[PDB]
Amino acid sequence: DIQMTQSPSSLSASVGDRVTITCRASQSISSYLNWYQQKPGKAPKLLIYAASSLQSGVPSRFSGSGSGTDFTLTISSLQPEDFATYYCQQSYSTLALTFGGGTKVEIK
Amino acid sequence: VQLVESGPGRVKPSQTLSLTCTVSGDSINSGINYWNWIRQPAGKELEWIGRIFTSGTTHYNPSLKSRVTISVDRSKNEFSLTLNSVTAADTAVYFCGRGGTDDYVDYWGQGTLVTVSS
Amino acid sequence: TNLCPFGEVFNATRFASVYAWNRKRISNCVADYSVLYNSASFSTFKCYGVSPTKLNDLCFTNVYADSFVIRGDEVRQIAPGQTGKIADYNYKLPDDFTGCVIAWNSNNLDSKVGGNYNYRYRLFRKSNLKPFERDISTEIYQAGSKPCNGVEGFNCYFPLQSYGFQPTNGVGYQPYRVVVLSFELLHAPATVCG
Amino acid sequence: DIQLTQSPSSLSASVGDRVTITCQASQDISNYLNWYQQKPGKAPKLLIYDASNLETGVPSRFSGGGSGTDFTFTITSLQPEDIATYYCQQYDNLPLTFGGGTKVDIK
Amino acid sequence: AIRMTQSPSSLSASVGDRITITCQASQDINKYLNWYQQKPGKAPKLLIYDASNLETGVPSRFSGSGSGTDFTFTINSLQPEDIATYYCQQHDNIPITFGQGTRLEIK
Amino acid sequence: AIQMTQSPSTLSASVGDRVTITCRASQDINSWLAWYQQKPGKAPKLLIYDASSLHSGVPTRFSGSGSGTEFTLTISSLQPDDFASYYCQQYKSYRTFGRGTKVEIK
Amino acid sequence: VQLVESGGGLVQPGGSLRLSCEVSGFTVTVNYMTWVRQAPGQGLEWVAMIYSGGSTFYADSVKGRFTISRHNSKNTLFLQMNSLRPEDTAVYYCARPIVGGIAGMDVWGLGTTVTVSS
Amino acid sequence: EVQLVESGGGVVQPGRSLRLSCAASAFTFSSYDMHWVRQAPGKGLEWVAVISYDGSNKYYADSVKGRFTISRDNSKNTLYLQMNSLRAEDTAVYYCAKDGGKLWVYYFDYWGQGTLVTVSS
Amino acid sequence: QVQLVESGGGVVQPGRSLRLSCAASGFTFSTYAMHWVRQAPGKGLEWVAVLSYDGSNKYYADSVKGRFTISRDNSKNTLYLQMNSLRAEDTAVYYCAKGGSYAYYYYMDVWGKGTTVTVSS
Repeated sequence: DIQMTQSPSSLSASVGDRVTITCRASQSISSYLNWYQQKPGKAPKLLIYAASSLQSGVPSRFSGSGSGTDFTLTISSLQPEDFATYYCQQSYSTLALTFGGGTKVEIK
Repeated sequence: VQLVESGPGRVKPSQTLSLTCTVSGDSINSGINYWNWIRQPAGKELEWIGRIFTSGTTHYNPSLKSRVTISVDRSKNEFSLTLNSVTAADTAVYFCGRGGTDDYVDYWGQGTLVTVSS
Repeated sequence: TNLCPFGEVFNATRFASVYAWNRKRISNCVADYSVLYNSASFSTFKCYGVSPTKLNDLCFTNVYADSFVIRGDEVRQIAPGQTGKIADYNYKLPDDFTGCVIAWNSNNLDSKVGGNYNYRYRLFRKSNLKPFERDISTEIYQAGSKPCNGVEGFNCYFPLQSYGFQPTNGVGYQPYRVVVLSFELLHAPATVCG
Repeated sequence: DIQLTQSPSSLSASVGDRVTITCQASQDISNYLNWYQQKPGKAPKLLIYDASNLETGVPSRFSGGGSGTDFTFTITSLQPEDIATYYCQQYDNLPLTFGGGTKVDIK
Repeated sequence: AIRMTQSPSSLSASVGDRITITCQASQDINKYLNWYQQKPGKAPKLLIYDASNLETGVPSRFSGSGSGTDFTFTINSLQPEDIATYYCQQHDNIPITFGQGTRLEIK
Repeated sequence: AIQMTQSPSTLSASVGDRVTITCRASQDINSWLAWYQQKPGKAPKLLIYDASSLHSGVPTRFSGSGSGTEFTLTISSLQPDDFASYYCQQYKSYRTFGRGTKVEIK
Repeated sequence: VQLVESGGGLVQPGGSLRLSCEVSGFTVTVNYMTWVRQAPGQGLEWVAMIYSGGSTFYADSVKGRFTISRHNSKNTLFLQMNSLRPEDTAVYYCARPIVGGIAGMDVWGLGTTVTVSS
Repeated sequence: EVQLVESGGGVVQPGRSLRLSCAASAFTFSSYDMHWVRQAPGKGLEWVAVISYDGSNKYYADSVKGRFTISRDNSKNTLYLQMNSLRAEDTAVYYCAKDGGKLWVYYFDYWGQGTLVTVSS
Repeated sequence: QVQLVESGGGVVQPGRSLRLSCAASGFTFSTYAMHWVRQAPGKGLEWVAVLSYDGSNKYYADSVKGRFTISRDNSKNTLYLQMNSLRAEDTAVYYCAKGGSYAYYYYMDVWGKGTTVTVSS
């Protein structure tokens, strides 16, 4: 399969900070990366699809970029409702969808 | 591909029958070719003796595995068959042929008659 | 538009060797995409870049079916970004491959009691294949300074090695028939709609 | 190199007749044969690919067949716009060699 | 990884006796097992390849057999120059793994 | 080994008739069958391989059908050039030939 | 053929050492080449492998730290070792392994001793 | 507005059978592919299976292939997942997710709250 | 719309050199192989050369091998043929054909219009 590795595995930031999360694939996955957000005890919510397109209903502060094996999720201004776990998933191998390890954003 | 059979046609029993197939028009040490020896007794059906690949690997009919040795002289661009412990039942017409697969033979030689008698 | 000849590709009695893999071009026909995966015989179905459930609603310009036979343990090498002997010297898929790889166990057909030597793979090569490149030359491989002169000796090897296929081999050493469907959609009008 | 021999090198038939060309290869090329039609002054136009399949927009009268070394190309109903030179090409291995050509005329 | 279990780790005997070394693969490795000989302080030397084929120049008294998971390495007539360490190695499945090893001593 | 039983032993036919020759394998051979034609005193000529594929240069009047343990060589319109011996060879395990079928003039 | 290992010795833990393997009798750039280590008192252990085309494979215990490469100008095999550990103290051999069951192909070097200790 | 509600979970002995259901509303259920995705307790997400809009094609992950069965009923707008011969690794929270459909590749956009399946005895 | 336009043909004295440039449009030129083919006046079609997607592997015909050089510029989306030591037999019409996917030299799906090269004094 294609292994997805997220950096950092955990980070601490306050409200108003700019947060960047890096996702790396074992092999090239073109531009088929999805970013999901999950709160503790809740269901995951799609934030980014195709590594650049913003899902409807998602705040505009979330952005995604990258290609090949390196992708980046950026939150320009962190807010109290943005503290959750962010997952990256590759859709290149459509029949072998794999998620990343997760990146738990915490409060400093 | 042209294949020509040569060899003594009056071999004696319990001796070693040797036949040589000269190949012209195509190389024996290049490409994917399966050089086959096939024999036919008079009034009987065909019998596949064996094959050799261009890498030297040989394959034999299990009934004749212990008595058949097929070699290739790449200097002369020929391949030869040696059948030892020959009895009276080995008198037959021997053909050599080329085959692109290990399945069938699509080119054949004129064939040479080999008689075994004392 | 008639039906695409997927049945000929998948139900062909004889499959090519991995070094001389067959390729068939498919265009100007109606494709039974969702009907290809109806049997349970496929032991490996992996799509890259296209969803197999979205093929019936997609129009392509060309569909290229590359068919061959490999070992079971080598089926994992038919994928983008793989390395090994099959991926480097026999059949290479590009990193941005858009298609589907379908492999199934053919121990009944491609495996004979005495050994099936019809299937061969390139064991030696000075460099790795570029994507979708076929190398069929049988030139003797020169591993030393002395030229081989078309004869195998010391530091001179025949580049093609055969899978001795027997019905007693383990599933990792049993023959597997592999068909790779590559979907090409250029600016030209599409003619292989579902 | 692979040698392609066409037969006949030139033939003439009445409109509506069945025109048949044959292409023989010096070695097995599976089904890797293209049939091209070239009118004087214009670039070759690919009519048949894979020795049996028709290119997009090719009229159904043109047909191909054969596998291995012998291949056949057929025009079932000759038309005034089918007067051209017909070539067979192999693409089993480099170099990609064409046929000798076949000039078609009207009786 | 494929774990090779070579037994026994020591089968000290006298000159002229028969030697039997058994190697077991965790998975199926078909026939791709190599038996190597190493003198104390010397580089290993290939004795048997593909579990039944003698190498070039190796004395015929060495032999091998078996396919699948279990393999056997036999010395028909033990000799003073055969006192070394014998390993079994599967080479067609990355990672390549050697056996435990068998120390042949003199009794 | 695999034994191929070919029938009929001798077949009488006229020019233009439809000839059918059957071959039966002792065990399952899938579609790995070949058909050869041989003239008296000449080398055999390959007609069919894979039990259905026509050899290049063979006239189209020859057809091969069947699979498993039953195979058939059929000549739609017989011709004088087709009066010879026909052999079926399996290659499921090594290569074994059938005893052949002779087509004579009636 | 002659394979000569060099560049070993003693190194502090965490250091980097470059083992060289000079080769005579065959071209390094077009051959399969393996590095195999043996710990003092222990058995053999495969470390690294490089194919004819340049594909490299490493053991799990050494992946990400060892790197096998080739040099055509000097016809030398190279093994770069970074982040060395006490368990890496061993004798390393460069070998041309037998590929495809071709007899007469296998040849090992003399071996170089690497001691990782403080 | 998309509503997905999972049900049918609980404690199941190893090797037994459990059928999970997912009711869908506020969208055209018969026009989108539907995925089942599980998350182990304290671990990350894991895609399980996918079914097509007409139910003709069903695909499964390697760990669940030949062991699970995903089906759908467009008349009732329901998605069913039958799990047979459950192992200890299958204890997780299962979510039914809707496929976005805007790309040639799968990607989930709306998830249900999920139901817990505990493989223990 | 795939288009291949040749240019650079003209009258060139024997023994000189010429450069033919084929501009590609309507497709990703940087990923496809390319062929040069030629036809002599009144004769059949002769294949000249082929080039891979990255330009690393080049193949020629015996009649031109060691005499012509085929190259490409993916940034400019062009395919160049340099003809040195021109003989009278090189007078012909040259077409550039689109090749296979990446390193498939066995396809000529799209041909160009061709340019005329007349080698005479």
